[PDB]
Amino acid sequence: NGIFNTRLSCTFGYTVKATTVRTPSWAVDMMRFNINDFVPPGGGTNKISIPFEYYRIRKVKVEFWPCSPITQGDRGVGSTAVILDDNFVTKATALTYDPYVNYSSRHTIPQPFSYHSRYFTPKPVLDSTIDYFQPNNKRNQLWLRLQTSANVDHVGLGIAFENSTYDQDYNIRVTMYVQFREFNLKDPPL
Amino acid sequence: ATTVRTPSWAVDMMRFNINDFVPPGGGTNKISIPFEYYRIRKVKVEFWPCSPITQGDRGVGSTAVILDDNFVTKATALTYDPYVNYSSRHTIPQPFSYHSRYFTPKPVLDSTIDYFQPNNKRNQLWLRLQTSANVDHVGLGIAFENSTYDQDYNIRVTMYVQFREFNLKDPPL
Amino acid sequence: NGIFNTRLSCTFGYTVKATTVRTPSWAVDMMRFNINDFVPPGGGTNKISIPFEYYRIRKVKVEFWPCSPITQGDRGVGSTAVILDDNFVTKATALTYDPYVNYSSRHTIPQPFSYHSRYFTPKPVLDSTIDYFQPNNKRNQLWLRLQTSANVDHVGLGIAFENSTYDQDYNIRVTMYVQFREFNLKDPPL
Amino acid sequence: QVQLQQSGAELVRPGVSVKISCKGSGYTFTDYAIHWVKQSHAKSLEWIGLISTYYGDATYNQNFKGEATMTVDKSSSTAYMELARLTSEDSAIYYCARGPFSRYDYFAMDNWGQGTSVTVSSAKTTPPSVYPLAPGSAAQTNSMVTLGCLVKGYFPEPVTVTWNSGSLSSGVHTFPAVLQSDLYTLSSSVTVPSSTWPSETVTCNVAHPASSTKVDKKIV
Amino acid sequence: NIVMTQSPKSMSMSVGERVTLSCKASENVGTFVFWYQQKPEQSPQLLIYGASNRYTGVPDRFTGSGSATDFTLTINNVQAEDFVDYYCGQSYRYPLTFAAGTKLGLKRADAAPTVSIFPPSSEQLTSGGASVVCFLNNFYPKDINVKWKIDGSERQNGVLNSWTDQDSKDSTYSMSSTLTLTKDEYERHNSYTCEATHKTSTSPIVKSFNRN
Repeated sequence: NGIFNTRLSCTFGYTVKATTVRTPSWAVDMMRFNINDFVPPGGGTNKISIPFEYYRIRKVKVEFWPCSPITQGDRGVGSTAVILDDNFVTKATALTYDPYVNYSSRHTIPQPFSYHSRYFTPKPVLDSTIDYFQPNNKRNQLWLRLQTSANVDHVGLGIAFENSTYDQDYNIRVTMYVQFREFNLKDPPL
Repeated sequence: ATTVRTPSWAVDMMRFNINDFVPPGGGTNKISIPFEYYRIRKVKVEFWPCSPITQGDRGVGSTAVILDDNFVTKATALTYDPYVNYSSRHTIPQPFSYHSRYFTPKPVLDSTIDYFQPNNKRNQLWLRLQTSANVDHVGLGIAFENSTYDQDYNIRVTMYVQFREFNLKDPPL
Repeated sequence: NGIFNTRLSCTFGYTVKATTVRTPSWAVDMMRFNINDFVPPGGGTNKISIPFEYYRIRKVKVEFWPCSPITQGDRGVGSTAVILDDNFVTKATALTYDPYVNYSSRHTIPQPFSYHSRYFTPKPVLDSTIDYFQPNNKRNQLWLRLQTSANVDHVGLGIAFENSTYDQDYNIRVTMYVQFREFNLKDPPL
Repeated sequence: QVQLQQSGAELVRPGVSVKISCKGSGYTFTDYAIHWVKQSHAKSLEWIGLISTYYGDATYNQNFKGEATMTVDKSSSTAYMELARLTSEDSAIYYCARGPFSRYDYFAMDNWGQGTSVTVSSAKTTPPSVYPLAPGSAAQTNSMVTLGCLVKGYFPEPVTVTWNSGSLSSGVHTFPAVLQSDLYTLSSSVTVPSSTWPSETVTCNVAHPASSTKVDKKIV
Repeated sequence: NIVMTQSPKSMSMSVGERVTLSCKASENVGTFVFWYQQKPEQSPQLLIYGASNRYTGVPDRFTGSGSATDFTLTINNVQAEDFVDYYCGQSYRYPLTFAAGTKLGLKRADAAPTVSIFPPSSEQLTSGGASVVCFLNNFYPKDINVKWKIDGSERQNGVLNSWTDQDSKDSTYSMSSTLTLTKDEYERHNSYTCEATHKTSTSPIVKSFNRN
């Protein structure tokens, strides 16, 4: 019974910029997800620090910690709509509109200091030409070989940012519940 | 306050001695509290910021419990957060966010072995109340994402401590 | 819930010698057990290949695969009595008698080709002056810090070998059910 | 309060080995990383090796790897550097460097210690031979004149060259010692108005503490 | 290893002048880039840390900038105390490296050297050795070329040169050159010449003497 669950994480900061355009404008960005970011390489015979052959990421929880004070004026609001097919809205600095407003997966994020999170399930990128993927199924969730460095990106999220005359800074944590299989330890002697 | 524009982390650690918590008694009773024995049931560690809510450049940290005296090395600006993938990590936001951890201590019996109990009230062993040679309790490793402002924290540590063998001395007159 | 069980193993060969003494004589040996044998050292930040802080060995199963043919004559028999206090019978080549015959823990092993195993619980060596240890208790089984190289020997078994005019060779496997605690992974970036 | 004190200057013979020490004060070494740096004379800084006093883990520069060994004694809060099979190449100043004490200090200026000089020589203490330098009787400079003193074949450094026991400390130029044949040679020149000399007498005073010798030379 | 190159190696500037020195790495590094200041017989001191942070006790006139491969240290208004050697260092990846360093000296008006040739000493001769000393004092720039001519012939062997640091007061340079010969070989030749060419003059300055 070599099945194993754990919860895995990373965090990084991001800056939304101060702007000069008086009409409301939007900053589009995107979010791809590779586990090679999340892993340290192991040493010796075990190339990867985590002894497993297999993995499948059950959930992805993406957190949003602002550096933005509550005292900050020029307050805004954004949208948070999940992308799962690598077909992205083009990353733009000041879009005239919000392309994320009429997706089914849009959640609303206020700006600048408002806390946000999305608690969801990832999808990797199997073939870029086809972009084919499962329904929501834990039971027939397929397995992925734990590799050295050639691990697949998971297309997770497209994001929007209504632009402001101040900088908006966000400590963006990404947390993953990842399921595992086939513990594969190597023990050379001495 | 820091100058590095990339996110960097301040590692610190927390050891716990009861000699801090005790005043020495006088006369025949060397310790102000008349007991021979003690065992600390719980440790509650509190975090009161001096940091205003109006403070910008806001951050977030991690709080992962250490119970074996094997610490992450205390560092000023670590490139990453080593506390992110522990099982005991709780998240602390910065600068002004209130935090607390309500947990159980472990002392340091032998530094070479670093051996300790499971979670058991019933077979919680006893410790002799001593004068000054009391053991450190390895309690917590902490992380601090660095900022361009100073972050100040009135850090309370609260312990539920169980006792045994009241040992009072009363010299005459 | 950082608790984890697994079953750990090692194997090595051993030679009982051909002898010339016509009276029955006995070869005494002993068996100490260190987990540093069982572990490979990890690399990078994780010094040990297995990410845990804690361990406690639930069981020890010690196996005995002879190289000895069934066709071999001059057949013998030995004893297998468990030692758990590091006080050993002195390792001897040809003892006039069998010191292992009247222990409570003696199991009988026939010689040369007979298969043997002992399915039991270890005891480490806490203090050599006192040699103090638990009763049979899973529930209050204490924990041990997973260390780099200073890991404790576990006093497990004293063994006897009735001597023969032929060599007796045994692929001796030792298998341990070991319980674990406090997964302690380090992932440096990039 | 933070300070790193290093062992005293060392003079040793070639083929020998020596062990340098760096004792930290005001902070615990366990908390950070200790480094030893070498700087040759008139050369650049070279990082030798680092150690984690906590683990004992050590990193070395490949070139130094056989030659130097870094160790540390947390109890004594001291870090050591051992050099073996000494050669003249080894002569240089050695600095030990560390940091603050965690808790987010990654600063506290620096503590490359004072440094320890290491001189590798087979030479024995030798008093300097002082030779007076007087002008050939040529107008070197229109009015004024320059005198000099040659301090040759001495060891070890340093030596003190004063003129008129100190009365003359103007227009003096003492050149850095240079090694020739395993001994040091140095020269000091002194400039004085043509008016004073040969009128007043001028003497140069050299002192070699290692030899405990002081010489006085008058210039004719 | 990551190679750190600093440029220029040596630089001169008048006081009040702004100065900028650079340090480039063969590969990119983070806020593990620091600058050290070192004065003549003193230990290196951490001037700027993390590429742009001041370090305690450092004057405001100093600033540092950069990221990636390129970094620089700048002095808005140079003062005398500023004259030193500056080293950039990279704590990013071992082995930790240091740049060659940039020596910053005080610029001043050019000045010719005042040469002086000295014949051997009688006392020195008694020992059987003879050394002719030539002093070239108080000149700028440091660049100078000295040659020895014995009877019009160039003599390279036995010459030892030594230079002092820029004078604290006048900010000039001084040099001493010694030619050492034996009593015999010295006695054999008549004229000894100390020749030096300096930017200050097209015509090489010469100082010579004949035996007695």
